[PDB]
Amino acid sequence: TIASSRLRLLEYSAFMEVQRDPDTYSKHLFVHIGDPPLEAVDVRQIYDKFPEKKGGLKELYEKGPPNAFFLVKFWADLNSTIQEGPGAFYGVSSQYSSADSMTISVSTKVCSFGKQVVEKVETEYARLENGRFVYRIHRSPMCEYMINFIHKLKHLPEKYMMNSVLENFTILQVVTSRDSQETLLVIAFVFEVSTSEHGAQHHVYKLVKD
Ligand SMILES: CCCCCCCCCCCCCC(=O)NO
Ligand SMILES: [Cl-]
Ligand SMILES: [Cl-]
Repeated sequence: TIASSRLRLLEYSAFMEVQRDPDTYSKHLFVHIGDPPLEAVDVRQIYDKFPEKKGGLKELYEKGPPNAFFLVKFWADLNSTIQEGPGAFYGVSSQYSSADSMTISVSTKVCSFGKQVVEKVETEYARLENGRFVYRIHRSPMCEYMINFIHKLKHLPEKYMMNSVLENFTILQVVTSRDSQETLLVIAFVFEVSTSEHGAQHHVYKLVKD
């Protein structure tokens, strides 16, 4: 599980969905997240995979707190398991929870060669649920940048070529209290392609400075 002192990620899910007919929908998951301790990774080995001026990962980690910084490696499933109808939905669903009511800002920077090409910013409002606070982003539609990228990768003949492109592709998710701008949760994403028919896999690491 991925949790700072202040906020916990419960679910993250990137997917495409197709309407075979008005009453029938196929949904394919690219990546999914749904309590062990975590192996550590030096944060200084990923500075080069994210923007590094002001608002950069180095200055974020230095601002603290350190209990907030994770790395997820995703084995993304890019199999055509659902028949490719044109005009399909490409979406991202995620849930967070906290003990305290707060208004959170969720920054999702898509990076190529350690440079921002897309930032998505969504403000989410606490909902009281079973004595805790929950934040739902439900079927947040993907940008054209990401849907094209997913098209480019699937039209490659060999998985090793996909993994070659993916080496230079990273996403940084930063969750802040809208008001205080206090860092609640930071998750660096790195990607390879899935080969096993077990499907999409993921590994979680703690980011440390040493
Ligand atoms: C890399 C191929 C598998 C797709 C993984 C995508 C995971 C997260 C979806 C992209 C987040 C950016 C949100 C967006 O599309 N626009 O802001
Ligand atoms: Cl997102
Ligand atoms: Cl309730």
